[PDB]
Amino acid sequence: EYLRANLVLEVVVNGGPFFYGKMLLGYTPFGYEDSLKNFNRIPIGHQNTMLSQQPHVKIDFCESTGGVLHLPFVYNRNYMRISEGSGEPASMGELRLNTLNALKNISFSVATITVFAYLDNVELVAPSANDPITAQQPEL
Amino acid sequence: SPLAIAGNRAGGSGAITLEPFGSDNTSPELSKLHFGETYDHMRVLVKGYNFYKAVLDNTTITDPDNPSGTVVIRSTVPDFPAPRGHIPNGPDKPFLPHPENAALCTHLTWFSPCYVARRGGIRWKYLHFGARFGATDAPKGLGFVNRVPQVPYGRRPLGNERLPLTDVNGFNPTELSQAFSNENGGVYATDLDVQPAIEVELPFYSSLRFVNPRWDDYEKIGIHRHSIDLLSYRTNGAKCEDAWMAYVAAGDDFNLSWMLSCPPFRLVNL
Amino acid sequence: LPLTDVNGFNPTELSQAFSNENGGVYATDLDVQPAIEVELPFYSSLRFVNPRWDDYEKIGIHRHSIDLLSYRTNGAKCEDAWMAYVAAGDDFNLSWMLSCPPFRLVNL
Amino acid sequence: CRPVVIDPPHKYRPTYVGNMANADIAEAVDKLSLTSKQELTINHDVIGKKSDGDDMHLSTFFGREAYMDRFEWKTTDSYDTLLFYTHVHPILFKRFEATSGDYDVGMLLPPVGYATIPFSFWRGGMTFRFSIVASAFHRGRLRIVYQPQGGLGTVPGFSAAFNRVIDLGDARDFEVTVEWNQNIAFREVHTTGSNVPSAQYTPGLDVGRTSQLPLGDQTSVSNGVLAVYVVNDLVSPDGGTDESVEVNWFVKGAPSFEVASRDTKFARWSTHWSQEEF
Amino acid sequence: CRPVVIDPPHKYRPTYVGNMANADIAEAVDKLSLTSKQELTINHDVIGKKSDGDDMHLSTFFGREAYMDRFEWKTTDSYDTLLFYTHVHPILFKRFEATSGDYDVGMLLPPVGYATIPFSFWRGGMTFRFSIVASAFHRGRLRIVYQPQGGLGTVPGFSAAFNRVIDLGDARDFEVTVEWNQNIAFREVHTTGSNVPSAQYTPGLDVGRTSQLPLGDQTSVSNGVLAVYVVNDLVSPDGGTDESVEVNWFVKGAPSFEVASRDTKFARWSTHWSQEEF
Amino acid sequence: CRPVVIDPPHKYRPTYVGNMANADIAEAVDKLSLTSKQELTINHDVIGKKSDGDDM
Amino acid sequence: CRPVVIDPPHKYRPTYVGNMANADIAEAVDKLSLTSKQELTINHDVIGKKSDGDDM
Amino acid sequence: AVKDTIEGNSETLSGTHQNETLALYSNVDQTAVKIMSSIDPTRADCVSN
Repeated sequence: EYLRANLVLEVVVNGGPFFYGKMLLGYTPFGYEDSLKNFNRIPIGHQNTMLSQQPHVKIDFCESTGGVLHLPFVYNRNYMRISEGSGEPASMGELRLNTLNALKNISFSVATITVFAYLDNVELVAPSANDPITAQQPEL
Repeated sequence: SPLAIAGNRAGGSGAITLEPFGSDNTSPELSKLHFGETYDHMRVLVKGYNFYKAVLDNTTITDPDNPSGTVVIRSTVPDFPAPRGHIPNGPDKPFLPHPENAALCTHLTWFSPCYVARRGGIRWKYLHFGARFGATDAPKGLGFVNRVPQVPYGRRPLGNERLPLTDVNGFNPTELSQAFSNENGGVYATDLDVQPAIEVELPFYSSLRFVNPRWDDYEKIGIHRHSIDLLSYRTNGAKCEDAWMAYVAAGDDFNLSWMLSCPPFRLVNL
Repeated sequence: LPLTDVNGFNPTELSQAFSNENGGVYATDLDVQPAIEVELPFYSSLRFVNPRWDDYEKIGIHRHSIDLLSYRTNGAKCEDAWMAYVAAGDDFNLSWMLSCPPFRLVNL
Repeated sequence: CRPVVIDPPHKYRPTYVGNMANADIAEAVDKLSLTSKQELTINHDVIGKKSDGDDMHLSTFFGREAYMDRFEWKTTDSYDTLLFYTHVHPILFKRFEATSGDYDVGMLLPPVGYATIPFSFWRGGMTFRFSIVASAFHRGRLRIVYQPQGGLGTVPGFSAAFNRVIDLGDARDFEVTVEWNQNIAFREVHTTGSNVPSAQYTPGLDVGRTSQLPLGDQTSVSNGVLAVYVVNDLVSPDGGTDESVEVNWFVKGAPSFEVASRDTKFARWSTHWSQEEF
Repeated sequence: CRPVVIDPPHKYRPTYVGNMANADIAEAVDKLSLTSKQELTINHDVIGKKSDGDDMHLSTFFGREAYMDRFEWKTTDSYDTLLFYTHVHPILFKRFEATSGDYDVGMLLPPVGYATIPFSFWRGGMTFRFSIVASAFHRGRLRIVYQPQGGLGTVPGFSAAFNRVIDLGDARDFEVTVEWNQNIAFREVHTTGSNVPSAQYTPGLDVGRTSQLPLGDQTSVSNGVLAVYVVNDLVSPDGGTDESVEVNWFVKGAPSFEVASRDTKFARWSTHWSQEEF
Repeated sequence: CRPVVIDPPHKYRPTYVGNMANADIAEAVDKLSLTSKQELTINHDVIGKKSDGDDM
Repeated sequence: CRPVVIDPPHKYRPTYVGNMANADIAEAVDKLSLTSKQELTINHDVIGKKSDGDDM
Repeated sequence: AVKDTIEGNSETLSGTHQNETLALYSNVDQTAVKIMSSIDPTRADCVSN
């Protein structure tokens, strides 16, 4: 019925020495659903100002480096309900990936990026005869 | 290339120091030269009082059945200043498009939205004033402030109810009980003729670890509420002739936990 | 500043006649306490000022305000006033005795 | 009621409303609890994250970095051209216009700028960090100049004022801190009278401003002026006339930052910018 | 009147009415006795019975057992059928209708339920005890299941949730205690808006309710759900199709029970139910 | 205004006019001098004649 | 509110306006600062000239 | 002054680690922002064995 663990994120980048681009990846803790309809109305440039003050990482395309993020369990309860119909997991955090500086190229045209995730210090409690949240394959 | 990777970590800890402009030379006895004291701690600063949102009852004067002649006027309000502007719900113009909250931005609604968690008590100061606009002045009356606890059924709504007390033969012991309650964790009582001010501190009593300081909706912050009511004579059912002045500060255990980021703002006029 | 309208007190005009008072107000009710005692600090950002100043606005660089809320007033009469008694604070200072200036007998 | 009291009288000073200005004296209030000793914790650890210190201390605002804007290099640039110009004071606004479908406006401030709004005087040092976004085959050299007072209406020398020459090689992301260099102990804090503040720094690509001319006349609130000039032209392998390079800058507060006042200028602002136009 | 007083003044804060919320500060009241030190005893022994402790402590209410109701076994029952279902919270009402000649109504609560009415939040463990009334020639086996949240709308497994299998042999009168198994620290307290409360447990023979279907949706006030299922059919010597067996259950509070609030929901109830219909 | 006062209340007995009958208790009056300790002598010798004792 | 107060009463003498004649007794005024201990210097040396003594 | 709690937890790691099923190898350095959790002895309520 309940779970408590810490999030670990990792990014993998691959770009040549002819690209010289930059990107930003930020995280917003619990409580972000309230200001979500308005945050989407802000220009990308002004969004980067606030994201730079939160736990984030910078992606460099001239090199191929960056991305490790350890996040704590922040919640006003002791655990989160993972049973069917729960919306608690979808309200614990958010990941943003927006452009900082546009990608260029020294000619004489596409880069890639991949993000992984897992948990650590996992605690599973409260046995129950209840089905969990309906499984879904990641969109990308 | 090592020097280009180490200089890319968050916070700018790999940047190159560049022999700064001038030097830092400040003496310990500079506060004794200017301003007397220091302002380096925001927890101490937030314990001062700020004017906020004089409380009126000008919303029930519309229906042609409001009681007059020694009635009770009650207002229910949240426990937090409920930031200024055209908040979605609004206590000041509900039965009219685009309700708003005619308040002022205090030192509590400015430093709070830059945080993740909020917990602690709030202190209030209510000062009474009011006239009669003719019909030569009556005595002040009685004033009470009491809490409204959480209950799954039949909880008190938010604000601006009026209740009668008299009948053809004067005071009724029955109507005087329908306009009050047990007050098992609430009321502080006083007489406004010899004491016009009310000082109260309201605890947290949350059952949760914290709440969201970025809340904006009036009812979302109104989960913890209290009520201020006054008993006055010779009132009019279509006029608002009494009000309170509210000053808000921070309690002895007020806390703000994680500084996330600074939100946007603008210039708002009513 | 006005406070009322056709239907009595207005929560909007009551905010336009006040402010945050983030470093200011001391409040009281004049029916049970008619006097106000206050001490105002220096807060100059300079080391000192000129005690030989004469212009009203030059000395008015540091100012404060006294206001009162009263009912049944008249718009063409002055029916309220305050009596001001002035003393020196706990850190009042005068540094260099230069010379004694002139004076005269002034009547109004 | 056997004896009588023979103690001398005293004076009272009723004080009906109490003290609403100080923040260190006890208060005669009525706690609406069961006991008079009820009290929670101030641990900062009960939310789930380990605390680095008192998060209610003002030092946590002076020291949080923030990305502001970008400016270009434009390799087709002469050997002495102005690239950046700003005033050294924490109140730097940024105005946006609600990209999605409605009409709304807002403003943003750095963590240092946000915390000094409720105050009237400020002093101390500020830290700047410039990061160049270029490949491994870009070469050039730039200059950073500081003018304590008056502004730089024309290209200065190389040693008349404080100068720094840095080169675009295998190292980027330079940082520099400006200390207090005024003849007065404290300066004033900038305010805004309308919803569209005046420009405080020259071209910023996020705000759609691209004028390279030097603005000025803000001596009473600032701690000088920062400027960026070219020294050696930017060199690229492909070829100029179509190639540029972007530089990002961040602002912060030095550990010697200070504010000491109380002000009521934010008394009618609001953090609810969502629907206020109708 | 020889000397003069040179002591500094002070502030008063009249406080005409006093403090009506705290319960630990002294009071300025006028005792209507001869002396100011008049005082009786708090012995609890002056009534004639030896005291086991402070009877005004709330622990004496959390720990007093009470018979609630009965349900049947009905040996003509399949191997998996629901016999009992209840919500784990102390507010369990029982409504009667004044058997003698008049029209009157009333309600009853267990000692644990009675003491938590003036409060708004509760937490802790609760103890249940089931006693089977059968002869020395009855054989069978039963099951007890607990679901922390969601309810049991269908027959569960045997190890997915907590289960217990007990057999009707030479031993009866089994007891079990449920601890706190929620993700929140405290729960809410149930109230009633009318004089006929909704059903909180399934068939009880005293209240004339015999529906065996599982009720639910009380997650915000309860600490889970208890259910009773058959495992092995009841065996009797005479012969089925006319034979049943009754089970009685009792409720209590574990030594870890807790309440912390103050509420005003009982402000218009009354213990005088005798003549209120007319 | 950080802490709160948890001291018990008391009784006042205003006594606006004061005590006009006794002659040994202190008085709450306002001396119209610069200091609160101003005081002359009770010598009886400052008039020019030696005193045989308290003439009062 | 468990015990009761058994202390004898007293006399008050309100003194609404205070003492405006003496210059050595403490005053019950409201400082309009953040702390109650704010205080500058009386050095006479912070103006730039060495002091020969108390110029007041 | 207090810790910046953003650029006070940054540090650089090697691009080689293992998780008992996925192992990654790289020669370039990474950047880490490790924000640790609290002890919270009161956060363990539904704990059995």
